[PDB]
Amino acid sequence: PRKVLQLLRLTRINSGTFVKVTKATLELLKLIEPYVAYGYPSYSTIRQLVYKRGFGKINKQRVPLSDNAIIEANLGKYGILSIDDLIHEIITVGPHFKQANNFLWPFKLSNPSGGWGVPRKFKHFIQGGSFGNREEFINKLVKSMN
Amino acid sequence: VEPVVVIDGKGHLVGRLASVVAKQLLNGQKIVVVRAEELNISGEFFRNKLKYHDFLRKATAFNKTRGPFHFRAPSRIFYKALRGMVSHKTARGKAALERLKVFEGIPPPYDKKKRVVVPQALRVLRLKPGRKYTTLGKLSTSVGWKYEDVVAKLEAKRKVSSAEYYAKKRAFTKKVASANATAAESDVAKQLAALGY
Amino acid sequence: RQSRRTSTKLKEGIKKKASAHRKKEKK
Amino acid sequence: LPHPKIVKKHTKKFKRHHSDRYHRVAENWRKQKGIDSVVRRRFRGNISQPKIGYGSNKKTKFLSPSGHKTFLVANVKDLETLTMHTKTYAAEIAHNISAKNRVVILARAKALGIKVTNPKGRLAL
Amino acid sequence: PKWYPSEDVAALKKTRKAARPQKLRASLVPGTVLILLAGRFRGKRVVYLKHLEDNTLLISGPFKVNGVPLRRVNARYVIATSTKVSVEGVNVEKFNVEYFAKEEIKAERVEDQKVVDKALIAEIKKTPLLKQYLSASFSLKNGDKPHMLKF
Amino acid sequence: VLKKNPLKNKQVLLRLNPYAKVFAAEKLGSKKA
Amino acid sequence: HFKEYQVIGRRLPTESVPEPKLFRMRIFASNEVIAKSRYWYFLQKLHKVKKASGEIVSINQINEAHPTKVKNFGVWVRYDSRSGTHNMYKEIRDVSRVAAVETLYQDMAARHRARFRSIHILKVAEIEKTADVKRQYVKQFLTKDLKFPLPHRVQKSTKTFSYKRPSTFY
Amino acid sequence: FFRHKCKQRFTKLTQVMITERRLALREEERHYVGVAPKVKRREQNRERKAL
Amino acid sequence: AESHRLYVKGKHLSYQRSKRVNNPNVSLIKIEGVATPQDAQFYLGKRIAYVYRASKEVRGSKIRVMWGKVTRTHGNSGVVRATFRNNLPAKTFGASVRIFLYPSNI
RNA sequence: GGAAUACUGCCAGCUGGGACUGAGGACUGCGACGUAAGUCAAGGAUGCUGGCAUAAUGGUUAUAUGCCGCCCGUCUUGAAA
RNA sequence: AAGCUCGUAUCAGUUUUAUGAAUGUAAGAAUGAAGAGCUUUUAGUGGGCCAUUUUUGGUAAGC
RNA sequence: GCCCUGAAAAUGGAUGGCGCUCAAGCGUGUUACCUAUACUCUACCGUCAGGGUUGAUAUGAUGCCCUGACGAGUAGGCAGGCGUGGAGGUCAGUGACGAAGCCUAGACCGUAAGGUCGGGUCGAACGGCCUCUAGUGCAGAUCUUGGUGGUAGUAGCAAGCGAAACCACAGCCAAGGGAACGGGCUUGGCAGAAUCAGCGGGG
Repeated sequence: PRKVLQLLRLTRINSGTFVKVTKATLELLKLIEPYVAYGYPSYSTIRQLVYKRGFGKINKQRVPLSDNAIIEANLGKYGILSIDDLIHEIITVGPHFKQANNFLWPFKLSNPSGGWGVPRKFKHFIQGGSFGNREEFINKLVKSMN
Repeated sequence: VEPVVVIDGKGHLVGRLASVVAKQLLNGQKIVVVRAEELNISGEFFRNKLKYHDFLRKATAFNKTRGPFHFRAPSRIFYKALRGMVSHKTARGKAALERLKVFEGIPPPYDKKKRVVVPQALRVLRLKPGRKYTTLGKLSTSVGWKYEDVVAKLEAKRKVSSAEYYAKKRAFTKKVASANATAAESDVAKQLAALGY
Repeated sequence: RQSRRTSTKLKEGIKKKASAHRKKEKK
Repeated sequence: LPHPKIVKKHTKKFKRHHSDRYHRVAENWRKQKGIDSVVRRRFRGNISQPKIGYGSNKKTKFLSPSGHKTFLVANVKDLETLTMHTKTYAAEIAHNISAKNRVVILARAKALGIKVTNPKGRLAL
Repeated sequence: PKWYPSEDVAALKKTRKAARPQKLRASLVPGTVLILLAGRFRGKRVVYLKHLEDNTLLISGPFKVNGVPLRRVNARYVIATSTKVSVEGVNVEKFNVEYFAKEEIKAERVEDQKVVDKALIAEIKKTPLLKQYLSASFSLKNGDKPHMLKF
Repeated sequence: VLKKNPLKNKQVLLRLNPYAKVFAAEKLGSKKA
Repeated sequence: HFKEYQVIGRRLPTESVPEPKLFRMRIFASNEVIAKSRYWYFLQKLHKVKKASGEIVSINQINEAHPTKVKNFGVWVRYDSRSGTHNMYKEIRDVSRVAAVETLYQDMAARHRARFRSIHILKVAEIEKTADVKRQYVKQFLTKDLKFPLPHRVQKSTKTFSYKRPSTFY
Repeated sequence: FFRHKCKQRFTKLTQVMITERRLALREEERHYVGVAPKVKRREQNRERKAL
Repeated sequence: AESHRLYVKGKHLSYQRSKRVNNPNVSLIKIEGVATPQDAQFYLGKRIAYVYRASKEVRGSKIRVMWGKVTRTHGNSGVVRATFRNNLPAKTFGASVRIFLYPSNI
């Protein structure tokens, strides 16, 4: 699993990313279950994620977003020209998704504002833990980790 | 608040009582506990009478005299109890059990001055009604304390000489509660009430 | 009287008894 | 100067381990080298060892409380190089310069406007 | 300004903070009774008159009541009590910041006292006990927990 | 030099996305059906 | 805390098998997802299926019909323990379907050490007429004009030092 | 560089015709005296003897 | 006449700690009568003075002071966090600290 | 039959209280507001005021309290020894 | 460590589909990485113990 | 399910202590709070990577910048410095108006190696910079020599005179500290300066 976490770019703990979901990845998320908390984002959260913790890879260099022209330049190749254009490509898993995702630098997320809820972080959510698929609930979490 | 909070065991639970009496010194709080002997506990008698002797045996080998000294007198019984949750040994500690004082009975100068209790620790109010519960007095005695009586007797005295007191007071008030009553209802008053008083 | 402290040789000599009960059940 | 507020980072002296117990072992810092040593392994409670993070803010480095860089002046020619940097350097008269010579370095520095870090050196009234 | 810079100091960046006028907390409406929390006149009841150009408040006791002159004071070092007086009879526009420079009491300053005070006393005399209320000192009494307290 | 964040600071939330002026004159979060 | 979830599932429609059987069950859970997770677990105990082989058709909450009325609740419960599993029935006088199963779960913990993973709730039903009530501690309140006291009332103090010496009448 | 750094030198040197400002308002009843450590004996070990 | 008190009388409990490692920068203060975090919010950011006599006279008064701010709450009891200029001495654990009423929000 | 109201979720809704921070150093940039002139919360703090020279303040050492801290080196062995 | 070619489509403790008797070969499959390969040489290294998971032999057990 | 029984001795004894009983115990649920060198953010240090910068920049292009990431470490590798004796060169260097050395409850600097200054003692030579060179940097080696302690005014001479062996450091119990390891640790019991005479008691 350690290998796999690296392939998602989930390096340090409390780091977060998006993933295109097919047959392939839905088997990966199975492997990394005990190590992650994954779920289905709203339009809203992304929007909150990207204006505050949204950063851009440019040759290397984690660049802060904070002006559209940046994305207009580096991603104008793929018909993305604003930040909301970027968001549009994340939420609706678009034809240039692999690129817009990869252009976004894997989110840095402060431990949750209110705490995790549970006493014990490492059980499957379903039995009063944190790890694995928490579907819609993820949005309550990420917004405390924003 | 108050500089000295003369407490009063009379129906408390050696533990609990303690604890709090404890914290309170640690947080700089001159206490003073009275009627130790009327302190209580939990459980039958023929227990505390164990959970003790055992304690008794203890003592030192090669030299019995140098070791866990088994105090009898209530006061102390309860002391311990407490000097047991206060890092005693360290300035801040000593600096406490410095602030403490635990008499059996209720000798002057405290006789003459209001006492009080510590909810969060009365038999009545914690022990599931009707359950075995020991009462120092016996429990001391049973194992050395030679006075239960003196206290006792040289007690009854106090109670007396007081109640007596009381009266004189109850008599007094009454008068007030009467004056105020009558000279109550005239303007001035009224007004107050409006505000509330 | 008996004690209620678990000495660590026992506290971990329980785990190493419990592990032996795991491999016993399988066979 | 309207200098930045000078952060000192670590004000205590970096003493050597055990320089307190033995009179032979000295207060001059030396790394510990035995692999059974706790200092070398930085266990809790044990003495702080000099690492590179304690390094001072490059803007404020060398700057003394006055907010001047120290600078040693031997004679009255050497002083007059700071003719242009009175706001930045402080003429430390050097320790061996005599009495009779000093009184002359003080004449100029007062006139030029150089803040001497060590006046009243050897000198009386 | 004529003297060319003998030393090389770099000039500041063009700083972007305009000074905006201070917005006072709701409770302060000119002609309010206040408690002073700090100063020579800590613990006094004192009347609010005018907010100022230096973000302070101009206040008098008045002086004939509790011995508080015409004074400036800071916004935070005051508790605003609900009791409001009539203040509209008072001319206050004479005093601004410059009224308070120093480069034994000035005979000019004492003349402005009595103009204000006599134009004020009148309005305090309307309400019962207020002349007495002002002359007294505010304090906390045992059992006054000031998170509970209403002012 | 410093990361001004949208969400808070309106002014940056107008440099990113000019639409949000239009999103606020129509209320848009508060929409009736 | 609990909510009741009406769930239906149908093992994804294959070729020549269009629209299968649809399995309706009312699940008490804390959230929609625990609910779903529980749903498949019960599916694996009724017959041979898996979570990937089927699909959650429709999962909808159910609110209690009249939650200003006091009903009596006859509950069937299968539960596992140290031994092999065994069927049960208890009774609960309550307000709501949901608060009933809730208060049952506390009792199932308190008496039999069994946790939420173990317990299947079989069927909860209101009992309309009395005399169908088979348990004494329920029948105990089904008497005309039940007037009783709560003696020995603990008054919880905030302050540590009380001067009155507290009396407990009611 | 020069064009300016000269203007600069010029100034500081001119604003050091402020020696006259030290030398008119002189008349200072102080003047530095050297302490030679021979003297700081003959005038320390001879008092102990006088006393 | 009896009172000149314009402050709330709290006690200095500890340094914020763990089981093991105390940081002496964060002094824990109990205040009088305050029971909740809610009641405490009021006191947040008022100036505290710890006051004490010393041996020697300094400015015509034997009576020295330290100053500091309530910064945030601590647990539920209303125990509150507090930072001073120079830290408070530890030898003063369980001593009285005068908590004031400026700066007002009220 | 008719409303509500909780619960879940949203707001590029409004209005407060507290702590920490102020990096950088002529101007360029992206903007916003204004009819324009301009102004601004827009590529990182400015403004006002108070305290001093028998200062202000800062330090050294001796202890005190709280909390932490097994005796350094070498040599084995799987580390403790 | 230096040199040479590249700077890439060079690969990966990863999943998938495809094709045979947990496991082999391919992808115009996914995700991740601008850190790869070819010369030439140059230090240090040959300690086990514990736990996990498959078994293999095991009687009072342990193992 | 909980409870008693469901055997274990022998220096006093441990849910860690005190203590706890509608718990401070057991089962479960809900919230609130406490805190790590973990995570977030800002500053700072350094390193790496990417760059800007000349008809020359209001500072040595071996400068002065801009952006971003990163920071455990033994053997081992690579690099930048700090110090000592002597050599060449230089500062028309310092210096009896006190060189060097030595102290110092003194000041400043530098992450540090170290460098600087004041005060005191002192008495004749010495320092920075650029390069050279080497008998060049100490905590240990039952190190070598020299000097001095405790032991001790003790054993001792078959009131005076007067050693040596030895010496990391101290020496209270009880329990726990997994590894025939308890002496410093954890939890307790406790503990009042100062000293003489026994046992033949343990290590």
